[PDB]
Amino acid sequence: ALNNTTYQGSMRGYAVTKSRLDSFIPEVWTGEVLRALNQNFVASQYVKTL
Amino acid sequence: SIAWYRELYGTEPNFNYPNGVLVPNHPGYNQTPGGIYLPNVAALSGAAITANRIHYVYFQVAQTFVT
Repeated sequence: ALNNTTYQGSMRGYAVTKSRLDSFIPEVWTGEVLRALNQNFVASQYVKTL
Repeated sequence: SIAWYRELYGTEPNFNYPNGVLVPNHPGYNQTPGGIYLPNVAALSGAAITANRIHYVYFQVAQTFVT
């Protein structure tokens, strides 16, 4: 159980976390596009075409 | 003089930078069954409470307490 508070720590101040790099982490447009699902058109093949 | 501490305990006392940081707010709880520990109250005399109302009173459990 590492819960003893009588010893001295070695971390003071602030750390450069991902939350402090808000201006340096961008949004990415990978170029992929989400198409809609296509249907099946088959009726035209079962009709007398002229 | 802190010389008595080593005689009584066998180890040197531990002074931390904020004096009183490790001091608990309660001396300790006697866990012998059948005992009652009261909260911080000013006068233990009778008074009539208002019905259909919850009365909330602070209780500081400064150390682990089995109740």
